[PDB]
Amino acid sequence: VDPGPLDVTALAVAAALAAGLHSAADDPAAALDKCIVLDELTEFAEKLVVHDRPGGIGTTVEYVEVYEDASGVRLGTATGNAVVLKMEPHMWQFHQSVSELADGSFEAVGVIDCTAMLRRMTQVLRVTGRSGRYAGKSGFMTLAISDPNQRPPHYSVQVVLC
Amino acid sequence: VDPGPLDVTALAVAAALAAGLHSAADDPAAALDKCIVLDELTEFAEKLVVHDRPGGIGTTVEYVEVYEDASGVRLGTATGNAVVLKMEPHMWQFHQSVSELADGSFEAVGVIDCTAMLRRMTQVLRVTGRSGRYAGKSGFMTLAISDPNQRPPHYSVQVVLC
Repeated sequence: VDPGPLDVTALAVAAALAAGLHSAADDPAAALDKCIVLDELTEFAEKLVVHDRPGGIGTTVEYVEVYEDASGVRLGTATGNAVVLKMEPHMWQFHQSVSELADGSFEAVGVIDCTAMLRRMTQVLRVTGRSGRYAGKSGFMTLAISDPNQRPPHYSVQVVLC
Repeated sequence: VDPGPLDVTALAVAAALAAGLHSAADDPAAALDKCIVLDELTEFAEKLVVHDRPGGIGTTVEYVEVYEDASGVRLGTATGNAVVLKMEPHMWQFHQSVSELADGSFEAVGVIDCTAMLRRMTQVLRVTGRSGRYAGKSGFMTLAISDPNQRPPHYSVQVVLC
């Protein structure tokens, strides 16, 4: 049960590569300054609405999550749905959210393995800018459970868009 | 060291969701019939050109992979690159590939924890059609390693495209 995290630079390069810049793998440093980086965020459920389904598969969750920086001051919210695709022996979900910050907003899509996140694996979603500073940009977001014993769960988050 | 897996129906729903309808969330049979499904695929390298960089980070890989069915007959090839992002404690890579079958072609992009794949975890990429029947469709593909000790590795693969 070993964490395997991903740092911002690494995530920034992947965002830059997926974006189209092959300059990225060569020059790690050059990626970041061009890219939009959000580090040291925590995300947690402010409100969850579960629509269960027999045995879990199809179960839908509408959520509103809050982004806190390193002081515990809100930076934005994420709003969206999660659908349960599998239960056993790993729980899997589909996620789609729109995150609104001061600067603007972006969208997040992905397929998360919850079970793996609880064994401290980092998970990834695709990010796409929607408005403001983020418009036209695209990226990735990493999700990591700080401590699996704590409920409600809290997540460490990074987002890079290029 | 425990999986992990994600079945094809569950995958088709994720594909259908991201693609479009929320009908997919509930009624899965609908997704499956509407969408394109490649199952029972085995993938391995026909050739690998590694361009190392000191310490691993930025090690670029160029590859031609081959898709076999359950009869060990080729269905297509995947031609791509991989860029190492992090080595420790987990190895991560960015992958981007064009895959060519008879029917058409599609692209695949994502960020794989290689290490977790050796704990027999399923990894997921985002897929997009490019040619032929696949054109204009979208989805996901999964990867898992059959035997972590087996060398070179063989990956079990599914692709669903909606």
